[PDB]
Amino acid sequence: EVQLVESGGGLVQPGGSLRLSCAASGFAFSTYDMSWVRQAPGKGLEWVATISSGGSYTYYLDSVKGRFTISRDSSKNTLYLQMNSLRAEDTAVYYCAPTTVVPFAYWGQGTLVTVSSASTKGPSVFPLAPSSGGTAALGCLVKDYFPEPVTVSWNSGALTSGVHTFPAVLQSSGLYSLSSVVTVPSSSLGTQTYICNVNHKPSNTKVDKKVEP
Amino acid sequence: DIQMTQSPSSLSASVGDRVTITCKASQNVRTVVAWYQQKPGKAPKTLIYLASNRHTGVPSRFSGSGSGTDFTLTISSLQPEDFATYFCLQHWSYPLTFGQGTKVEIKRTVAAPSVFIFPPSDEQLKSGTASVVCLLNNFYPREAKVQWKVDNALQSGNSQESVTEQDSKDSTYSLSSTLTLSKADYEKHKVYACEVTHQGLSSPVTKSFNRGE
Repeated sequence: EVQLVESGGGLVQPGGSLRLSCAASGFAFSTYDMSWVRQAPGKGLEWVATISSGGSYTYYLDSVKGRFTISRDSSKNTLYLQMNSLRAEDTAVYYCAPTTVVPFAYWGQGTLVTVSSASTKGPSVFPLAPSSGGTAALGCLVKDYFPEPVTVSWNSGALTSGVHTFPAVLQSSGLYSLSSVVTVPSSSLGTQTYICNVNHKPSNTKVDKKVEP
Repeated sequence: DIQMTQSPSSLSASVGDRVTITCKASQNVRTVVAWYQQKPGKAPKTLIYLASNRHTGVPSRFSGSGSGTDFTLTISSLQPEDFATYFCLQHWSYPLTFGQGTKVEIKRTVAAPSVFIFPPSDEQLKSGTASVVCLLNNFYPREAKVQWKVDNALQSGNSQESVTEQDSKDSTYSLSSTLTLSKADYEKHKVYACEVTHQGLSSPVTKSFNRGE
């Protein structure tokens, strides 16, 4: 089965540099053209660059000529993107994808490049506490973080049903915030324990928080 | 530069509907057109290549046709998991160019939200800021009016909404409205109300709490 493991994305200041890598397995890597395709948040897919199977022809989006270099290592089955002179329009999720009979036959899960001079700030995790109730809800607020993203889990991932983790909203302060909530039987409350497992890898922060009044 | 123009740009359609999506190439790209499906916040999945061919694993309700300048993706019978943005791609010529995407929404019967309100935690008032949250759980359609009143006075701009993606089974949405006020300012007032106006409610529904009780 095709695996495409991107990494190297992260926060970088304008004019800075990042190198992305794309670790491929399960297909004859060096037989195929490889591409980077990116997507700025809220926007569509944009082709960044392609390198031929043998490494010898490279094609670049005009926007990136002279700043990005696509390259590949046959002995590590890895595709690279050395990105310099980074500007705000480079903010995007970067995917790598082989071309087989079809361009972009398979896609990695992406790596997020955020080009900003703002500083990594980690979140706070606050209960949304339950409760004449009916069968009510609870959750956690994840407030004031940068950059995107945080993951939220319930009961270390044992709680899956009726969870809604809302997309992050950018506040006036320039910081992000979101809530994850879950619905549950009113019974369950006295006996079952509810903790949200918040992770903000951009800060390596990792908060696990129980809820109720 | 070869433009790919998709129409429509979004569309709402019921389970079982036949959905067609077009894509016009700025000039003759012959049959060198592919189609991709992207669920929000996830890697694209390749659907169609060379205009009419089904990539491996993709269900047979998906199909493509077209030539030259004009291209079609059909989902013969929409399933509730098929909400996504769909992109066409020419690769007749570099730069490789995607269409702008067609967001496909699942139309379903009206579903009234379940509303909940969450006072800020003391865990947070201990911190000078205050977040009141109002949750609209599992409704359809997306459009809703969340109005915040404090001691009954409609608020402005101290509010922010976020909406989840469509549920893969029952196609509903959930929504959170966040109200932000000072520690000082939250505690100059008593009754906190968010009022919800939705197609599925005869009258607007209010959920309240007094800062005391």
